[PDB]
Amino acid sequence: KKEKVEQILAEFQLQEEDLKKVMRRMQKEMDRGLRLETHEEASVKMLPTYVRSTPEGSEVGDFLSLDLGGTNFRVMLVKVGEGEEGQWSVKTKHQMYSIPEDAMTGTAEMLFDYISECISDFLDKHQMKHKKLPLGFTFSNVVGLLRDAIKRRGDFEMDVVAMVNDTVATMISCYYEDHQCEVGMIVGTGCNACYMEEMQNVELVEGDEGRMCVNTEWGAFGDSGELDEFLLEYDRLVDESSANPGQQLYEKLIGGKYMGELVRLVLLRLVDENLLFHGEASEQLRTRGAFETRFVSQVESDTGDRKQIYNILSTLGLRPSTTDCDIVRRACESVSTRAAHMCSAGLAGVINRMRESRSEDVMRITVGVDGSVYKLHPSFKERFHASVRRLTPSCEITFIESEEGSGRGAALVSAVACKKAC
Amino acid sequence: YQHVIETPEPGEWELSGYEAAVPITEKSNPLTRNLDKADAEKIVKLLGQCDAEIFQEEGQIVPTYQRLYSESVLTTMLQVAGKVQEVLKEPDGGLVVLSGGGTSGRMAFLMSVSFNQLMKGLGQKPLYTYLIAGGDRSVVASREQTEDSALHGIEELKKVAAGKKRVVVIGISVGLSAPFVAGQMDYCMDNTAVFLPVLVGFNPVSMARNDPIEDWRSTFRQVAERMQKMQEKQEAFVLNPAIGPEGLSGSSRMKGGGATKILLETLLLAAHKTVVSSQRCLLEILRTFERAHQVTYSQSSKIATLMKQVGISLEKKGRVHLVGWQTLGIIAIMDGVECIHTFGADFQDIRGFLIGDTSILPSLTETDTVVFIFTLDDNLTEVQALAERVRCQNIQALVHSTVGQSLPAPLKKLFPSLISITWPLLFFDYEGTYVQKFQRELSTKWVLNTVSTGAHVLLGKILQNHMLDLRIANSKLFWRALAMLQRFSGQSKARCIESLLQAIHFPQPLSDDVRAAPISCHVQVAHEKEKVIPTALLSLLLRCSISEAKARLSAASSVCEVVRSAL
Ligand SMILES: O=P(O)(O)OC[C@H]1O[C@](O)(CO)[C@@H](O)[C@@H]1O
Ligand code: NA
Repeated sequence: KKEKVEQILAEFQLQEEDLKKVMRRMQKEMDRGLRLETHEEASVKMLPTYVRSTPEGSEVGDFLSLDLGGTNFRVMLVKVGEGEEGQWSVKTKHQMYSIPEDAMTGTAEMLFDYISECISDFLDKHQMKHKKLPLGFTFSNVVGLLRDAIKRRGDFEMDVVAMVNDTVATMISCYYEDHQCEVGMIVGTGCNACYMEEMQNVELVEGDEGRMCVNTEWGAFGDSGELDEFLLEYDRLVDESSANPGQQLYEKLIGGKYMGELVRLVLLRLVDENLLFHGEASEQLRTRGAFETRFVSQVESDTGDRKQIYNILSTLGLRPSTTDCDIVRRACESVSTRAAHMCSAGLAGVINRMRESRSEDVMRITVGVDGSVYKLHPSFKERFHASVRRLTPSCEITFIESEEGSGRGAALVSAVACKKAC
Repeated sequence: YQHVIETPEPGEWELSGYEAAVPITEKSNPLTRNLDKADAEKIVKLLGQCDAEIFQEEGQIVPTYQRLYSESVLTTMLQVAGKVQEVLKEPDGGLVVLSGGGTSGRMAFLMSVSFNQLMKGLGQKPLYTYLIAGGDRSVVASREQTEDSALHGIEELKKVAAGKKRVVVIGISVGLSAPFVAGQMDYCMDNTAVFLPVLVGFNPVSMARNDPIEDWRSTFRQVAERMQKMQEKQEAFVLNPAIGPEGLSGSSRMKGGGATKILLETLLLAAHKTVVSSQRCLLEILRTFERAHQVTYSQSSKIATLMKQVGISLEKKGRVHLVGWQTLGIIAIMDGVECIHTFGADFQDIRGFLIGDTSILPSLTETDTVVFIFTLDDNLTEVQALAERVRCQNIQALVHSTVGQSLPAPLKKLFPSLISITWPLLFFDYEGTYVQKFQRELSTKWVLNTVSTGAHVLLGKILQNHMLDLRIANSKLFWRALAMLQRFSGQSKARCIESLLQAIHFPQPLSDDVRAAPISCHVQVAHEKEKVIPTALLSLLLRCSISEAKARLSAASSVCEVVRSAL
């Protein structure tokens, strides 16, 4: 009769006036991360990449793929251009090197030197030895071992941003299919985004001609107390128990890493005052990391017969009723929505900036998306879109998932090898 | 936008023919009339402003002074670069020489290592060498009097030029003064089949020194004038852009050194990059050096705090150590070493050290200050070991990094107020890194020159913007010394010379032999004398004598306060 749960789950309710507020606070702190002066002060660092569209003969899709496994080591060069028919085209080049016994059997340093030797070769042959190409390292500190071996060598030099995230590998893997794709986003265990920004608005780069992919690193949003007012009790507790207190606050409101725990602490708030398991805090329910995120995905995939939900509670030593199990539906529901609504605020802040940096009133853009929390969570993928389009009028957004059978920095190498076939 | 200027050029300053006869490299800067009493924050701003004038593109509609961005200079730079690439294509019998005295000479050294490194990186035979007056010892020490010989420069050139077929000789003299350079230029023009002389300085040719050279029949102005004539036939080139006076009068090591650095690096990089329009490219590079100015001086607040730290140590009879990694260590050494002659510091006061390709540390004390200068591409393990041992608590570091890299956690704890300089990425094929290196060297130089300059000013060792306590160690400085007397006394040229010579030879008598003696005699006798300037000046202002002035100064905290009081 109380309906007190609705009062508690109101804590997670965010109105549009609140979401726009985030979007603005978001745009501000990613402007600061682009401005040379306020870069070191900014939570959102907005690091750039080697991914760029420029007159000097660089297009988004240009890529250098290293793959290693067994004695064999492969190198691929992806290059985007314009075809004979002036068509958007792609051309690939491959080369396979054999690793000597002594190098493979030897150290890690003995190895990445042979590697940096076989890269100079490949690049000196295709005349691409100093044209800084995005880098990805597939397999069958590693990011640094490779840089070191090169610095020791004297042929050429790569910066630390050559290596691409999974967020940008996403964007590219999608761009090959949907050239209008200029945003890339991950929402899984973690959360991060990248997008194409006007080189003139990027101060941390030498050049104002063209546009560049910028890794936002927006997970650290809130580290400067930009969110102090949106944070709840439950939100602060996780941070104090986490390995990185006072960091990645934004990514924590949405992380698939701490999404499950965020339900648990809500349940422990209900048992303390309310009729949820009649005050019985289970032996497992009081344990940290018990309530895995894979649960909230299951409870919300419940076909309304409660069976899928019972199967989870019957695992936590909990024997529920027809009443309390449906609150757990509402608990997860109240988090999932906030996780989506929060993510939609950030992505809107990006899109709206791309429209302000463009002389178009209507912007038909495309987004390359990936992530467990996105692709598998039942309701998340949608309630997300909804919030976004409410925050970005005059923008025909088109979302596209990165295809399966492919993970990272290799979706990219496969998604391209399947387009020389054209 | 005729020139895509990054940082705003400073507001045009006071400069014209009515301002002063005296060439601009020697003129007092209108922005520093109150330098003597400025606080740390105001000093960084002023010297940063002065440093920026080098980038300032022409002002008035009528060129009073061909500035750096003027069409004339860029064209000349292009023309010279045209000649260099012809040599680079023919390494066999080819050689590229850079020459100068003092700091101009030290930049040449720096240029030769770096550009030889570039060729080596391409698997090419290194073609650069440097010639510094007094030889390699002059790179690290004050041996300025050695430049007063034209024959020495020619002699040093013949040895290195031996067996070559085509040799470019870039003679650098900010003030257009050094006989050492003049002799080389003159010699080259008698044989244009082999030699191509290039003159670098920052006054109009008409303001070049025209006093007699002890071992040469042509004056500096005369050799340069012949080159100007010869430039019309493309057999020689004169590159003399306007950059303006130093924040500290005659301190050619500062703006002049930075300007020396930028002019040569820009045109030479362009030549290597070219091998046909490179006008486009020369500007791209110049705009790179321009950005290094904003990046460095955005840290003005931290520089001022540092200025106070160094100044505090020195006032307290402390010592200053500059520990630099790789080529930044050389830059550190060059800074400290220049303080000896520029000012009156001891060689122990400020010293640079090079880590890379135990005696000091064990003897370091708590009143000493140590500054560490490195990049994040350096051996941070070696840095950390040395850093941890020093604790000696009065420490700070200057670190250059590329966007994306972050300083290790342990170094953050050791340096909670580190001077962090962030650099945007360069997409220059191959030379990206070389340009990256040069701007880092220039940045370090600006900080250190600003710090050391600022550090001495706070102790009252200057007056307005002049080296009042200067020691007359060569002929250029002698004329400079003389000009200072005319400026502050307002008395005739004749009255000031007599007083100066009397002070040099003091306690010796006046005579006809001294008045007619060659300048070379005066330099040998004067080079080791002290407080020569303040004695001569006090004698002039109070109608007094040299002995009365000497008693007064000893009773005073400095030569400066005594003169300010008299003025
Ligand atoms: O380029 P310039 O005018 O010959 O100066 C060379 C040297 O002379 C000095 O002015 C010393 O007299 C220094 O600044 C410099 O190292
Ligand atoms: Na830019």
